[PDB]
Amino acid sequence: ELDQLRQEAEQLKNQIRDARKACADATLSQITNNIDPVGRIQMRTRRTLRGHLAKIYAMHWGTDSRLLVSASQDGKLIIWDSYTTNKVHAIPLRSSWVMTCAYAPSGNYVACGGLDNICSIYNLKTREGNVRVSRELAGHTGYLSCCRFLDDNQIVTSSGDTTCALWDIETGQQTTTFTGHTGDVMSLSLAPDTRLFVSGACDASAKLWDVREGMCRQTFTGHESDINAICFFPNGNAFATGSDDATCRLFDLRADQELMTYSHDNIICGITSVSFSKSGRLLLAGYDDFNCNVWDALKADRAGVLAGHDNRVSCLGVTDDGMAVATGSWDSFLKIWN
Amino acid sequence: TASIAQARKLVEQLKMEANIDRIKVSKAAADLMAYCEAHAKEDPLLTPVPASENPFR
Amino acid sequence: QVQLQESGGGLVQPGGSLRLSCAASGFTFSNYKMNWVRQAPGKGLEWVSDISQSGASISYTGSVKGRFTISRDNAKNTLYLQMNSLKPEDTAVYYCARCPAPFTRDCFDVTSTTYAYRGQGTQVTV
Amino acid sequence: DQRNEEKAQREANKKIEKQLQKDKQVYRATHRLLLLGSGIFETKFQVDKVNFHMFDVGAQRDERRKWIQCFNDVTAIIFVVDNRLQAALKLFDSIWNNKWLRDTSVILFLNKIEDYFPEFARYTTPEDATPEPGEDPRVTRAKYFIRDEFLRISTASGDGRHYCYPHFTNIRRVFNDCRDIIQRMHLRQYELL
Amino acid sequence: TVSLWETVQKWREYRRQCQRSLTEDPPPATDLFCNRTFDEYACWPDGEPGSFVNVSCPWYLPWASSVPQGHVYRFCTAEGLWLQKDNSSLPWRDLSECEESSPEEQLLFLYIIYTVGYALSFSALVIASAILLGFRHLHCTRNYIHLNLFASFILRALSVFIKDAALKWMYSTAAQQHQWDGLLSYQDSLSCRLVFLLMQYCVAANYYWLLVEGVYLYTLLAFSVLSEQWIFRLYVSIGWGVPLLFVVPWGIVKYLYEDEGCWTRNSNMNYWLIIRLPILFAIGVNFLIFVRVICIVVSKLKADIKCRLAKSTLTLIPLLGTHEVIFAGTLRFIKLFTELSFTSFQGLMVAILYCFVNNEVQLEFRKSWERWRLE
Ligand SMILES: Cc1cc(-n2nc3c(c2-n2ccn(-c4ccc5c(cnn5C)c4F)c2=O)[C@H](C)N(C(=O)c2cc4cc([C@H]5CCOC(C)(C)C5)ccc4n2[C@@]2(c4noc(=O)[nH]4)C[C@@H]2C)CC3)cc(C)c1F
Ligand SMILES: CC(C)CCC[C@@H](C)[C@H]1CC[C@H]2[C@@H]3CC=C4C[C@@H](O)CC[C@]4(C)[C@H]3CC[C@]12C
Ligand SMILES: CC(C)CCC[C@@H](C)[C@H]1CC[C@H]2[C@@H]3CC=C4C[C@@H](O)CC[C@]4(C)[C@H]3CC[C@]12C
Ligand SMILES: CC(C)CCC[C@@H](C)[C@H]1CC[C@H]2[C@@H]3CC=C4C[C@@H](O)CC[C@]4(C)[C@H]3CC[C@]12C
Ligand SMILES: CC(C)CCC[C@@H](C)[C@H]1CC[C@H]2[C@@H]3CC=C4C[C@@H](O)CC[C@]4(C)[C@H]3CC[C@]12C
Ligand SMILES: CC(C)CCC[C@@H](C)[C@H]1CC[C@H]2[C@@H]3CC=C4C[C@@H](O)CC[C@]4(C)[C@H]3CC[C@]12C
Ligand SMILES: CC(C)(C)Nc1cnc2cc(Cl)c(Cl)cc2n1
Repeated sequence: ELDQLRQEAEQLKNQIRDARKACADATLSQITNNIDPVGRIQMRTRRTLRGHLAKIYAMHWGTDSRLLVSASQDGKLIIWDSYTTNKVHAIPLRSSWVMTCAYAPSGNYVACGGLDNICSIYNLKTREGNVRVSRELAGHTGYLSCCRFLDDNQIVTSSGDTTCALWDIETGQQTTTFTGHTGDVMSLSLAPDTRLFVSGACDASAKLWDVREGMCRQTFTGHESDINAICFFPNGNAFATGSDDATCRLFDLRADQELMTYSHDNIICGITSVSFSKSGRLLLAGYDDFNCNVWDALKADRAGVLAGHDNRVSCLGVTDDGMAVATGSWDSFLKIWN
Repeated sequence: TASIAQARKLVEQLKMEANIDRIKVSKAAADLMAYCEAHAKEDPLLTPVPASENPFR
Repeated sequence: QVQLQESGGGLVQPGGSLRLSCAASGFTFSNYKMNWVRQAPGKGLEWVSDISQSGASISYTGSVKGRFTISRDNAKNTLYLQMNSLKPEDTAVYYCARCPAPFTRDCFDVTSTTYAYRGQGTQVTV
Repeated sequence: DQRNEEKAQREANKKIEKQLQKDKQVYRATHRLLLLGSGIFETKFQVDKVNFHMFDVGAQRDERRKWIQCFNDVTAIIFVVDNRLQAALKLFDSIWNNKWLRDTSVILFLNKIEDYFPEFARYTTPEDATPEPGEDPRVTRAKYFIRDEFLRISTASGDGRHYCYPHFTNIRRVFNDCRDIIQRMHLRQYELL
Repeated sequence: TVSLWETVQKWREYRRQCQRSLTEDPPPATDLFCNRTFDEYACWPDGEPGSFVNVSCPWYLPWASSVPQGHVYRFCTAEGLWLQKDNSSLPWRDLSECEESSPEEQLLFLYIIYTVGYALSFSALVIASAILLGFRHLHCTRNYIHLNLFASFILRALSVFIKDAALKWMYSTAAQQHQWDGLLSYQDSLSCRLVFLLMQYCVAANYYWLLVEGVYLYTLLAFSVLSEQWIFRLYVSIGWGVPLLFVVPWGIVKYLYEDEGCWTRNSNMNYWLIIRLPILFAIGVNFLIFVRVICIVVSKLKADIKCRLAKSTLTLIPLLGTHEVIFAGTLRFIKLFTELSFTSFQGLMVAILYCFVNNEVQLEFRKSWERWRLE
């Protein structure tokens, strides 16, 4: 039973498309046409964080909007003090090819991972000495692409084995596994309430997962290429995604489909990082064209450009209070924009 | 076989997510409108703060 | 949703002709390079032929050089693969695959781990 | 006050710079290499007092298009060829035309015919290169056809930004090719190439 | 032939000879004689009453070589005093026998040529230094050495400009006068020697920074990855400090053993070598490095070729100062013009080739223009 099962799957996909279209009587652009546009948004490089030896692929802001951690393929996990540019920690990495980094919400812990398949979590409390590798999270057969702390106890990590995993740091074992994805999962974002998270994979599909049940409740397939970045809207009911098809798309957890698309004729390069502002009105997207474009989440137009980096921008993070934006790139420098 | 087992599991999972409740797109867009408008006045990125209180000068 | 619906196949006498057409949807056909791969019984997936975005670049394997020709019609989002002089060993499940990212020249779609941007395949028996 | 903690933070930053500078010294001298043909193996070998740190991936999924983007800053990519030859040729074609690997040269190692490649009937042994002693003319023709089938892909859209160095099977050859790549990059910085 | 500098020097020796002759001249009997004195032109011994005093014309005159047989005459009255013609003005003197070459007048074309070349090089190098220090994406060891070489070329151009301006001003102040007391004060002062030492150090620093650039290129090509911070400081010390290891000793030796003419007159040919030998060694090492780099480029291309190799050679010649090996009394005319013409424009050529047409700097300029378009 393969052919008729495939036909049944296609039929239910058509039914889901019909159900989604039954709600798409009016588009986001039509209802948001009456908005006064924000306009041309200027942003200047307040601080240029220098010291990384190789390209920078991941970055994460702290909850206090002061400390941020960055990961580089040279084998370093450097923690930066944003206000004074002085580095606080320079953690050596046992694996050179780190591809993800996470900063604990309380700031007591920091994590990294990559081709090694171990998501190494380093303690920052340092009761006796300096930073130490508190726990090593082995079990993935792909490559650690993204990870975000729910708390000091549990973390959610994405890998190239097309599965995401929730880990208990104290025991080091997986709590639940998210095996729904079929392609390389490249990015995950936790909701502000940490009850749900959505992850984009290389199958052009975005799947919403529940951390408690470990079960996929919604799936979004609005993209035409592999999704490289994803981030929830600050209200927790929507999320924007970035893929190599040079288009940014916004999906709603209630409409169960794409709301609006952020694309331009002259942009033919993929998106590597997406992040919302404090209000969620501004959508900042990293691009392969050496530049970052600030998109109005409602008007779907380029409200600003962050072109200060001389190489591919790979990571992009907005402060939890929205004070400033740190932009990471392959040029081994981080730039603070506000 | 594994080929049909994976297909059956995917079909069951996509059965389960088909019957989820849905909300009109226009009302969701209005909800994002309300959130953005409410939080616009306290977004340092949409409205840049004066340098006298900006920690990044 | 990116989907590839290959059509044509079944049984064909050796040395005959058979035309393969796949219906592409869920993406802009013109901006992505697409190629054909096949999986004969007892062996893994093997690439067959590719065609550029506008059809300017065309290549084939030596096993099908001259015999097989590839073509694309950007007008109605369709890709074609005309087969001539079918050898007995040419039997395989023919899969049409898409370049993961637009405007790129590289391809990594010969993967046996169920590459996402590849159709379900139509059985071809010679 | 604020001054004491500011001075402490600046001293910590100074120590971090002191460590990072030595680590930069050891990083620049080490030439990273990617081998294809934990989730990754590392083999350290040294020739003429310069260290080469080659990477070979282990438990990785066959869709390599994403995780291979980390190897865009390596000194060179080492390609090993063991029909499997056509698959290796297309793999090399994908590596050569990769968007982020255009600046990375490839070191090619060739190993182990007529019916898989019809153009082998019209192929002729090149005159610009000489065979090893004791080699049969047919073996030389076959191996040079295999080399040239990779080279023709290498000469397509090369633009001089990166070059392919074919070899028949060494570590000394890897060192020589890396030195040649470094010299070419330095000359290109001085606009002498 | 002879300039105002050498003429003034010969005037110093003429004054010394005149003073010695007047001191050693036996006192005359019949004390009704004029008082021996020097009128800043020629030596005048005691004047016999009612008779003309005749002496040979000064040998320090630039035109003395044309008419050496002329003589200068001064008349003495019957009272035993010179013919003053009044109580205030100078005594009468007949010097019309000799009235009628300087390098600054017979080489005006070349002077303008290398002045324009040095000014253009100064402007281009200042612009290039501003570009490389402003973009901040260009900051690297290669560009640091480039900026140091640009600074050395700027110092050489400034040394040329200050020299030309000082000579012009001092000649203008020396117009239609021959007392030259300010010229005594300056030439007997240590400031002139210090300025000469500074200009020599600037020239040596420019040559050794060409040497440093060549050595850095050779190490990037022939040697493995070295320690960046230490080699950068070593190159800075070689470019700026090593010149002090021979220019300062040259100045010390000249002061201790010659001490005359503000170090202008060699007169030994040995003190010229103790500062030229480092320069010639740097030129030779630069030529060897140039040959090695050209061989490397030939090997790279051989692995059609004439155009690429020619362009590489024409780009590399200004950077390493290769013209100095072919540049290094009989028909020195053409050699001097060629050397000065290539040296003045060497800075402009280096600045153009390594900033204005360098693809990295051009790419940065296009990036900045794109940023401005986005504004
Ligand atoms: C036109 C022209 C002229 C020359 N040429 N040939 C000579 C000279 C000059 N010469 C150099 C500048 N001018 C000059 C004169 C008047 C001018 C102008 C422009 N407007 N006006 C009205 C002007 F450009 C000048 O005539 C001088 C008089 N000489 C010296 O032995 C001489 C005086 C001198 C003074 C200072 C310093 C020490 C510190 O304090 C200072 C006051 C600054 C003097 C430093 C070095 C000096 N040397 C040297 C020198 N130098 O060059 C040389 O070949 N040997 C060998 C020593 C390093 C005879 C041969 C060469 C070329 C290629 C050329 F195209
Ligand atoms: C008109 C004359 C006096 C201008 C002199 C310019 C020279 C001597 C000075 C001015 C600015 C200086 C540069 C300022 C900054 C740096 C960074 C340092 O890590 C390398 C040297 C370098 C590049 C300096 C080299 C010397 C420098 C170029
Ligand atoms: C010739 C007269 C005017 C004196 C000028 C000499 C100048 C050009 C030389 C002498 C001392 C040199 C400086 C000595 C120390 C350093 C450290 C180096 O890492 C950066 C450049 C810098 C700052 C040098 C710049 C060039 C320098 C300033
Ligand atoms: C014209 C005069 C001022 C030139 C002075 C020479 C200068 C540029 C050179 C010569 C020797 C050099 C020093 C040699 C050793 C060191 C150790 C290094 O870790 C700090 C810089 C320092 C101290 C160098 C500074 C630059 C230096 C002083
Ligand atoms: C002194 C300067 C200004 C003149 C130019 C230097 C010339 C004469 C020298 C320097 C380096 C030399 C080259 C070095 C290498 C080779 C390899 C040889 O098998 C063919 C000639 C060739 C290509 C040489 C030609 C002559 C050459 C270019
Ligand atoms: C004096 C300086 C400024 C210019 C020197 C020009 C001459 C000497 C240089 C510049 C370009 C050089 C040529 C560049 C290319 C080749 C190819 C080589 O295989 C034979 C020599 C030949 C033909 C070189 C001969 C020497 C050459 C002609
Ligand atoms: C003018 C320019 C430097 C851009 N290009 C060439 C090319 N080929 C050449 C061949 C010879 Cl033989 C000579 Cl002398 C000069 C040449 N210049």
